[PDB]
This record gives sequence, structure tokens and C-alpha cells, in this order.
Amino acid sequence: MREIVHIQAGQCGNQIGAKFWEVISDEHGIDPTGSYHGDSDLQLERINVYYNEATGNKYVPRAILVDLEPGTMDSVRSGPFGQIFRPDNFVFGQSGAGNNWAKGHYTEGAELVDSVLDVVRKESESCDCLQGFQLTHSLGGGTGSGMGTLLISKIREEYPDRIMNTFSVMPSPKVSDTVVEPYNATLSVHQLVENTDETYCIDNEALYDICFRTLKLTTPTYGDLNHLVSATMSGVTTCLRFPGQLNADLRKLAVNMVPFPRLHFFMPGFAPLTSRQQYRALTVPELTQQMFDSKNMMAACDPRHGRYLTVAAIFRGRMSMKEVDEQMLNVQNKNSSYFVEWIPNNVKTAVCDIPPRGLKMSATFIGNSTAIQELFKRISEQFTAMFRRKAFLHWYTGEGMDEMEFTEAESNMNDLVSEYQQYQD
Amino acid sequence: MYTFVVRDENSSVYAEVSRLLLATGQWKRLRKDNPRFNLMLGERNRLPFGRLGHEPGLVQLVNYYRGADKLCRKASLVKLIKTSPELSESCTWFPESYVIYPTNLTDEREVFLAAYNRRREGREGNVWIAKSSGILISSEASELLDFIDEQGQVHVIQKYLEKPLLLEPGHRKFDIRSWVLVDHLYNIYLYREGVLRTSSEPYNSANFQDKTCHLTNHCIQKEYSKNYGRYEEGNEMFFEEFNQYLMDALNTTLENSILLQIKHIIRSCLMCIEPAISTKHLHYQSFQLFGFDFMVDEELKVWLIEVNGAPACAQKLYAELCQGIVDVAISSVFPLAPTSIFIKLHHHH
Amino acid sequence: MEVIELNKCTSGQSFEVILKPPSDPSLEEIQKKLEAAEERRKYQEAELLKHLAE
Amino acid sequence: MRECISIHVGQAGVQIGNACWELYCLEHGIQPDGQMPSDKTIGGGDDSFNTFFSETGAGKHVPRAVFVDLEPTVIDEVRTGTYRQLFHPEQLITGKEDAANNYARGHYTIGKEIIDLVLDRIRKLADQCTGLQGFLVFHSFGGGTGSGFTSLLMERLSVDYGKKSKLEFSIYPAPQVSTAVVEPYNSILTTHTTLEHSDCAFMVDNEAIYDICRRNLDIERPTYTNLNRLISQIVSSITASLRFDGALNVDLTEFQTNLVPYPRIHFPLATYAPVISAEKAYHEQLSVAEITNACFEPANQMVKCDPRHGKYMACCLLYRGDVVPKDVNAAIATIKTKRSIQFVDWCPTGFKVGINYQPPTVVPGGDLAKVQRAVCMLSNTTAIAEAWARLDHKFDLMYAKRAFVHWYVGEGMEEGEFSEAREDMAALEKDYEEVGVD
Ligand SMILES: Nc1nc2c(ncn2[C@@H]2O[C@H](COP(=O)(O)OP(=O)(O)OP(=O)(O)O)[C@@H](O)[C@H]2O)c(=O)[nH]1
Ligand SMILES: Nc1ncnc2c1ncn2[C@@H]1O[C@H](COP(=O)(O)OP(=O)(O)CP(=O)(O)O)[C@@H](O)[C@H]1O
Ligand SMILES: Nc1nc2c(ncn2[C@@H]2O[C@H](COP(=O)(O)OP(=O)(O)O)[C@@H](O)[C@H]2O)c(=O)[nH]1
Ligand SMILES: [Ca+2]
Ligand SMILES: [Ca+2]
Ligand SMILES: [Ca+2]
Ligand SMILES: [Mg+2]
Ligand SMILES: [Mg+2]
Ligand SMILES: [Mg+2]
Repeated sequence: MREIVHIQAGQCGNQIGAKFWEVISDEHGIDPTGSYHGDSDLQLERINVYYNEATGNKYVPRAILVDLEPGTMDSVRSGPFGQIFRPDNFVFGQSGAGNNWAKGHYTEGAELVDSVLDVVRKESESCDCLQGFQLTHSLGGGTGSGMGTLLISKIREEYPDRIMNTFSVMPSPKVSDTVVEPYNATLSVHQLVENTDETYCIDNEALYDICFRTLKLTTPTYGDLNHLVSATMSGVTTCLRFPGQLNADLRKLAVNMVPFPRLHFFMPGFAPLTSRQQYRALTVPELTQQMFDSKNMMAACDPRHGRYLTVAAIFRGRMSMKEVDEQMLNVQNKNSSYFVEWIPNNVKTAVCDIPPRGLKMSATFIGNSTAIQELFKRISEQFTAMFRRKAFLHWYTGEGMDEMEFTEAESNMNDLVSEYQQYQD
Repeated sequence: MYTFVVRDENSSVYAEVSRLLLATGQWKRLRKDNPRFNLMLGERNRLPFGRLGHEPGLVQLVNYYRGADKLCRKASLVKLIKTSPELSESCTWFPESYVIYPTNLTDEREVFLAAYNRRREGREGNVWIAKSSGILISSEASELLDFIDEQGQVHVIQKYLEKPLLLEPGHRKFDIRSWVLVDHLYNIYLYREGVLRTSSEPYNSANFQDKTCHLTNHCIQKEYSKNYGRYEEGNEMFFEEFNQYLMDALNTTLENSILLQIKHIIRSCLMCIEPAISTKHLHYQSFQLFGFDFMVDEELKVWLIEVNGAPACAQKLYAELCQGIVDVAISSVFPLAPTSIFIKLHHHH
Repeated sequence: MEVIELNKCTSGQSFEVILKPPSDPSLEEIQKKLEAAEERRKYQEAELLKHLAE
Repeated sequence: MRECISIHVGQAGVQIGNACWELYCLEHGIQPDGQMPSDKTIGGGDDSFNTFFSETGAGKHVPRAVFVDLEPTVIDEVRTGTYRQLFHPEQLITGKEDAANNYARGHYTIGKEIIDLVLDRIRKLADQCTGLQGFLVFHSFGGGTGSGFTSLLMERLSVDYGKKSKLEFSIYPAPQVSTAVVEPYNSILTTHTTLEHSDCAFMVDNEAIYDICRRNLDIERPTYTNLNRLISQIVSSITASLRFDGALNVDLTEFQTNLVPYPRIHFPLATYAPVISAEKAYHEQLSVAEITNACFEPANQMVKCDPRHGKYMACCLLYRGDVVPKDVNAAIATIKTKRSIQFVDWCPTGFKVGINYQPPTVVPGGDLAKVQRAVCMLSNTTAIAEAWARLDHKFDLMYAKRAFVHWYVGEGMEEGEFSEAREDMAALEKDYEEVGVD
């Protein structure tokens, strides 16, 4: 009984979190009404990690939905699995955050944060042994970015010895809502560097490129992008949701993936990614090749530009575990120049017999690569292009912020980049 | 794509092997500290054998046999020959040798003096040579023992071949270098090409003070000898010329008069230590190139001088031998996508 | 090659063959180390909370 | 009679312990419910098997064992498994959250809060002993509990049981069945703080067991169940002398006297043969000479290394099955004329031999096949130092960059303990080299 408390904040955070609970609910045999109808005991072996058990053998996700406007969460409540969430776990305001990190972190968000923590506390008080928390959010908006990192700071204050984990969607000008997204992402990255133990970097550009070039989607939508994020979230959490010995909990995963506390930003990867030749069987060599291919990663960073500090790989489905080891060792031995040599045996492989829905087998990739600095470099460059002219700052100074706070967040993200560069050589 | 690391930058032999391996386009060189290698071109001293063969999914091979030093050390070789029943103390192809520790430090001082006094009393030739891993040739035991005490390392005193076979014209001494390769299956391959490192000075049995005509080392002949390169280029005669000499002068062949004994000696040495160094049932595999040095007396009897565990090659023979090392030692374990240049010395494992 | 000290019983036997002859911290200190480590954890957490208070 | 208490720490210790006690019961004729029909003394007795089993008035034979894990999932298998009736709840101790593969977390943060409870449960077992010999401690090197909590327990056991011997069965980390990158850190940290408290330690490298299972048992991808069944056979062969009538290694003190002439060098190499697959059509039964000669093949050593290039300090041959002394000495003599066996000059060149007529017991449905005779050789070779070399090298690679050190300092450990532990290992490697090399 190692419970995880889930939190989803803002438009992006709630839309992706909704699909996540939809995908894993199907994998665990939970229907939209929280009733279990699976056929395998592996489905319920670790069901309490993400689900609470109510009267009548009902399973209720341990999820808290937060937003500063009602719209998106109204859609979730009307969505497919909307009825499965605890009604009291909907916490929302009416003002909105106007894609403004300051509104979510300092003004509008501050007015609502205490009520969110009341629900978090309630969910924690019922946990036999709470592992930690996982937050889904974007960094380019106001609520998920600004109030999301505010929640993290206060959750850390009240639960300082629990693990804080995030799925963070990074903005990209190719899939942009407002020009201030680099401002909001730089302010958030500052928070994440200090207050999270593990952060999966999901770049909206990578998701777009995959939908367009690989999946052959002419006009990708936010829905299409969220399918990739759903599948990736389900893959990286397999080790927590099913019986296993590798990275089986949040703290052990951090111990194996984070050699230095600030360098906890991961590149996730998923295979297969097939366009609609979708029925063809996928061999273990193919799964391994694609899973390590840059085109199958979702941070928009070329791994061959840096080195892997650590790697976690999860193979799902009924397959030759002997052939999995061989192919994993083949990838390391055929490209050992992209793995740091001062961390012996830094590639760990886990297997799970239950494959995702509609797939004979798949592989999920988790990399702590120094190439992630390219993602923070893009943000920093977009940040500086506007900040050198102080463009659009009035949205933030109007909420009480000072320019110095922008300079500090910028410097810290540039330090992070430099820190990655030193371990790449 | 096979991977190898280089840990001995001063090895001319494996520098060429590494150069050849890369030329195949099927081998990639890794940093000397990267553990994910198929082949280690290891260092000469303190090679970390204990870290080999613990890499899941890599068949690991190294170019040195752990424990071969027993054969390639002046004092170790003497102890191995006297104590191994296969070689026995009565071995007929190794000069009467003794291990002598300096008095400032078992030791065969008295055993040597006993044999020495017997020769002195029997009017026999009593010239010995002292050396260590700085050489002194003398007929008085007092000078031999006093010379070793002035040093601080173990030495060996063995009989000096007072009747060496002298080439003509020149009346000059020489020694024969034979290159031997033992692969992971412990096959013993003798390179078809040897070299005679000859002295360009007439042999003089009445003066062991000038060591230029008695020591056939290439560095000594090229540094202290004044007839270097007079008879053969670089004081190096090869088997073709040397064989023709044996026919013209001695009406015999190199194979019958000398090579049979050389092959017998090579076999006896390596087979003796096979149980101690074989990697047959080991988690990693070994091969090694050996340099055997021989002496030929005027009776066409062959004597073993020493065994070198990290030999160099004759400039004219680097290309052929280094390629041969890749064919039978490296590609035999890691195949790529004749008329062998070796002579397999068959034996019972 | 000599056999010595042969001992035989219903369930087995044992012997010896010779081929050749030859030629703490107190309870008090453990508690201090455990408390010393616990104090450093408390100090580190208090610094984190002080940081979050600012 | 003198009792032995077995302590199993962490997942590796607990799961290996479950496999050994399963085997002990089959060897002594004890049923899963604890009943022993052959035992004609109901509720008591000082027979050789009583060193490991106590007896209740109702005739139940209860292992003298304590299971400890900082997380309940593994020990919950024991509570509801086949032998759930062997142990009473006081013997199975579990926490709520584990040490996260962090030595400092098991030794300091979590260990400090549960150490006194474990000692209390051990004290209960000790109070049933009229003459306690000591303890056998099973644990891994790489786990946070197996490494961190074990060293804390060994320190306290030396305080609370000063005159008692303590032996270890330690699992050496192997990447092929490991998912923790910091296991070299934990292994070296636990060896440093445990070295002075262990009189004799049998190291088992998972790499060796993994390859024996693939090569000899034809298991393409061995599981922990495969590995543990084989390890329990080796463990059984080592402890058989304490549980059966005999005259060799009859008490824990004799293990040190026979295998450890120098206190710090207390890691004997174990070699076992034959290991035959139960799925084989049918095997040509191996002789005394063939199983004995197999003891000098690296392929059946619990730790892969080359004894030809070290020196022996002691050697015990533990035979089980149809073996008479005459055939042992004939095999030894033939192995001396073919094998490189170099002893240290200050030790005699000899072998202590123990024979048990009962052949190895095989778990029904297991992987191993029934054989007419088996042998486990315990040799104290300096060649096992190769395992310290491998381990210290990996340690050095990560510590040079301080990789993962913050996880340990964050649990209250001082960084200097890293260098203190590493310097102790450097001295250990130097001790081996002084004894084995000329
Ligand atoms: N031979 C064998 N090795 C095991 C077994 N279980 C775990 N290991 C090894 O032990 C090491 C991991 O340590 P664990 O014993 O699982 O960790 P722990 O003692 O439970 O401590 P925690 O970190 O708190 O979980 C790895 O090297 C595993 O390969 C087992 O059942 N048999
Ligand atoms: N017992 C002996 N009788 C006659 N000559 C001897 C001898 N021992 C050595 N020599 C002479 O000394 C020369 C080299 O001696 P040795 O080989 O022992 O030194 P070394 O090992 O430093 C040279 P290398 O390793 O290249 O063979 C030989 O060419 C030989 O002519
Ligand atoms: N992948 C994905 N990204 C989104 C989605 N909705 C918004 N975003 C991204 O999130 C950023 C806008 O933040 P948003 O969540 O809408 O603001 P918030 O409601 O204040 O947190 C922009 O970078 C968008 O590209 C979505 O459904 N999926
Ligand atoms: Ca307001
Ligand atoms: Ca009884
Ligand atoms: Ca003690
Ligand atoms: Mg929006
Ligand atoms: Mg030499
Ligand atoms: Mg555990």
C-alpha cells in the first residue's frame, strides 16, 4: 500500500490528466462508473497505488482537479470517465489566469490554493503509506504553470519527505497560444529545479512533429497530441501500477535516475508509433531501435547531441525476455559513446506482461540525458528576445512582480544549462 | 561492429594491429577506460585480469596470458625449468643456470659454487654470464658474485656458450628470434619468418671485457660496434639467406639442423605451463605473442636463451605478422563480414 | 599424503589429509552516531523550511 | 547441543531464507505444519537438528529464525505461503516503507527506529537457547535494507552477544539481475562497517548463480526462484554439519578455526558440483573424482575468479551421498598432479574432508536433478579478491564525480564515510595481495 496522490492543474493539465485516467482505468479493468470488470488479478494487485476503494467495491481515482476557470473541468465532468472522479476533488475558481504566471502563482492562484491543499490533506490522511505526488500541467499558461508550481511549493512545505513528481508540458512557438509562454515556462522551470524530484519534459513541438511526420496527421490537434501523452504517461507509470522489482516506487526510481539533485529532467520515449500497416507484429529488435530513436522521443532534443546519465526502459507484453536483454545490451554496446562511462550499468530494463490496449507489445523509454539542455536553451533564447526589450512585462508587473524576479529565474535556468554541459564532457 | 581499447601506447606490434583493425571498418576503438569492449590490447604491467569477462553480452578477449610471466622472467624461467618434471633439471636445451639473490636481501649461491669448482678442477671451460631483468661475462666466480651484490635485484648466473656457431665471413656470433602466437584455444603457431640478430664484430674468446662481439643485442651493435650494417642490413639476417648459408657452408638445411629443435623447445615450454594459464574454461579469453631467443653452437645444437612476453618485430616483417595476428587471434573469436604464414605445432591438450 | 583424525558415525565420517607441512563500538557510541545523523537530517529539513518560509 | 539463530534481512535475505528452510524441512522430514513424525521425543530433545529447530508441546518444530524487512510485501509471502505454519508472527518483522536502495536510509533513518524491536525479537529466540552458538545472517550487498540495516544489526549483536560467532551469507551485486545503480556504494559501505563484526562470510555473486542456471540448468532467463533454490543447496551443504551428527564444523567457532587464519580475510570461496537439470532425459551419474575435479573449475564457483593465480589458506571438502574416504584421497592425489594448488607458506598443504551419507535433497518440481553424490568445496583463496577489485573500481568511477552521493548525505550520513569505507577496502585489497603474491 504505497499510495500516490495525483493532481492536475489548468487547461492542459486537466485535459491530459483526464486522458491519463481514461487509459489506465481501461488497463486496470475500471469502467466509467468505477466498477471493476477485468479478468486478471494483476489488474488489482497494485490498484490502490492510484485508486481508492469506496463502498460497493467501487474504485475512485486519487486525483485532484484544479483550475482557475470552470470551463475545462466542466468538460472533464461531462467527458467519458467524468463521473469516476470524486466530486469533492474538483477545486476551481472563476476569474481565470489569463496565461499569466503571476496570476496563478501570486494573486488569483493564492486565493484558491488553501482550498486545494485541504483536499490534498484529506486524500493523504487516508493513505496507509503515502509515496508522494504527481502533477500534470503545462508550463506555458498561467494556472498549471503558476498555480501548479505554487501547489508544489506548499505541498513540499507540508510533506517535505515525500517524492514530488511532475509531467510538465513545455511550450513551443509551433504549437503556441500566446507569446508570453517563454516567460511562464522560465519562471516555472526555476520552481521545478528546486522543488521536484522527477520531471518528465513533454515538448509540444516533439508531439507535433511526431503527429505530422510520423503519424501522418495533416492538421494535428491538441487531442492528437494528448494521445501521445496519454500513452507515454501510462508507459512510464507501469513500474508503479503493476507487480515488479525495478523502479517499483517513486523514491527508488529517483535513486536510480537522479545522480545530481538539480538534474532530474527526463526525456520520455514510446514505441511503437504507427500510422493507419498498423496490424503488423513488432519484433523486439524493432521495439528497441524505435524506442531509442530520436523521432520516438517527446522532448525535441537529439540524444546524439549529449550523453545519457541514466536510462530506464519498460517492455510490455508477452515476449522473449532473453531477447529483450540481448537487444538492450546491443544498443549500449553499439553506441556506448552516448552513455557516460562514470556511472556503470546505468541502463535498467523492466518487463510487464500486460500490454497497452490494442498492442501486442510496446516499450517505454525514460532518459536522463544531458541533451535536455537544448530544450532549456530554446526557452532561454525566446525569453531573452522579449525580455531584452521588456516586452509584455506589464502583464506581470501589474500583478506585483518585479523585473529582478525575471532576471533570477533566467540566471538559474542558464546555470542549469551550464550544469548539464559540464557532465556532457 | 566490434570494439577494442588500447592500453599500451608504446607497443609497435599492436599499434599496427589497432591500425589494421580500424582499416577493416568493422572495429571501433573506445576510450582506454571504457569497459564495454570486445578486445583489450592491455598494458604490460599490472593488467587488470580480474575485471575481464564480467560484462553481460560481451565476449571479451585480451592479448596477454595471465601467468605467462613465469616463462618470460629471467629468474622465473630458471625456477620453472628446474622444478617442472616436464622440463626437469636435466633439460638438455637450456644452459646450466642458477638464481642468485644479492646478499643485501631460495638462493642458489652455494649450489652454483659447487658446480663452478668442479669445472675449475676438471680443466673445463668455466666462463659464466650474469644478467637480470647490465650484463657481466667472466670466468672468475668472485667477479660474478661481487657484481650482483653491487646491485639490488635478483640475477641469474648461467653457463656462457664458449663454442657458438660463427657465421662466415666475419667469424661473428648471433642469435635467432622466433615469434610464436598462442590463441584462445591454446594452439601454438610459429611465425614462418625468423630473424638472426648478428654481431658485426669478430668473436673473440680471449677478451670478455669488450661486450660488443659477445652480445648480439640490436641496440648494442648499433651503438658500440663499428661494423654495424657491414654484412647484413641492420645486423639482421633472415631465414632465406641463413638457410642458403647452412647449405653452402655446412651442407644442411635450417629446418633439419635448427628448426626442429626450436619447434621442440617452443612446444615443451608452452605445453608445460598450459594448465596454469589456459583460458579454456574461463569467463574471458587470452592470446599472446611471444619472442623466443635461441643460441646455436658449433655442433648445430640449439639452446634457449630467454622468452620475451612483449616482443618487437623486424621492420620488414611487421605487416605480415600483424595481419597474421588479426587472422588467427582476433578474427577467430570475432569473425568479419593462404597458405598460412604460421606453422601449427600440434600437441596434446 | 597422510590421513588423520578419522571420525566415523552412523550418518557419515570426516577426516583430514595433509599433503605437505608448512614453512568494537559500545552501545553508547552507536546511539551517538544514530543521533548525530538524525540531527543533520533535522538541520537540513529546518533549512528547507526556513527557505520555504522566506 | 547448541542452538543457531538465523536472521534474514531484506528481500534477498528473506527470499533466500524461505528457500533454505523449505529445504531444511525436506532434509529433516518436517512437514509444512511443523510436525516431525521421526522425532520420537515430543516437545523436546537435544538432537543435532534441534540446533535449528525448537519444539512446542504439541510437537511443532519451529525454525530458530527471524525475518526482517523494511517493507511488508516480501515477508507477506511467508505469512500466507506453504510454510506459513512453521513460523509464529513474532518471527516475521516488516516495516511500511523500505530503504529505497539507500544504505544510509536503512542504516540511519529507518534502521534507528526499528533496531530495538528486532533485537527484542531476537532476544526472545535467544531465551529459548540453553547454549546459543551465534547467528547466521543472510542479506544482499546492494539493497538498502540488506546493506544498511544489516551492518547496524551486526554492530548491535556484537554488543548484546559479545562471545557469539556471526557468519554471513551475502549476495554480491550483478547487473544482469539488478536495477539499482548505487549498489557498489552500498556493498562497500556495508563491508566497511560489518568487517570487524563478521567471523566468516560466504559471498555469492549473482552473476555466478545466473550463469550456472543458464549453462547447467538450461534456463534461458533465470528467476529469483531459480537462483534461490540453487543457493539454498549450497547453503544447506555448508550448514549440514551443524544440523546432522558429525565431527567436522560441528559449531560456528569451527568455521573460523578451519577457514579463517587471518580475521579480516574471512571470505571463503564456495564451489559446488554437480548441478544437473531435472529436464535431462537421464544423466550418467558422476564419480567422486569427477565431482571433486569440478570443484577446481571456475564455472561452478559461487564467485567467478581464477584460484590458479592466488594462494590457498584452507580447504574443506563437504561431500553428501555415496562417498568413502578412499575415493576422495584418490581423487585429490590425481588433482594435485594436474592442478595448480599453491598454499601460503605459513599454512599446511592439506584438506579437511566431511562426508554425509545422505545425498542432496531435491525440492519436488524444482530444477535440480537427483544425484547420487555431491560436493561443496570451501576454500579460502586470495583470488576472491578479484571481486573486491571489480567492486572498488565501479565505486571509484561514480564517487570521483560524487554521483548519487546527495541521496546518502540527505539521510544524515557524512560524505567522509564514503572515503573512510573506500580506504578500508583499499587496505583489504592490500592484505590479500601481501598474502597471495610474491
Ligand atoms: N540471489 C538473489 N538475489 C536477490 C534476491 N532478491 C534481491 N536480490 C539482489 O539484491 C539486490 C537488491 O537488494 P534487495 O535485497 O532486493 O534490497 P532490500 O534488502 O530489500 O533493501 P531495500 O532497498 O529497502 O529494498 C540486487 O542485487 C538483487 O539482484 C533474491 O531473491 N535472490
Ligand atoms: N648463456 C649465454 N651464452 C652465450 N651468450 C649469451 C648467453 N646469455 C646471453 N647471451 C648473449 O646475450 C644476448 C642477449 O642476452 P639476453 O637476451 O639475456 O638479454 P636481453 O633479454 O635484455 C635481450 P632480448 O630480451 O632482446 O633477447 C644474446 O644475443 C646472446 O648472444
Ligand atoms: N499537449 C497539450 N498542450 C496544451 C493543451 N492545452 C494547452 N496546451 C499548451 O499549454 C500552454 C497553455 O497553457 P494552458 O494549460 O492552456 O493554461 P492554463 O489553463 O492557465 O494552465 C500552451 O503552451 C499550449 O500549447 C493540450 O490539451 N495538450
Ligand atoms: Ca479576487
Ligand atoms: Ca525431539
Ligand atoms: Ca565480535
Ligand atoms: Mg489555454
Ligand atoms: Mg629480454
Ligand atoms: Mg526491499
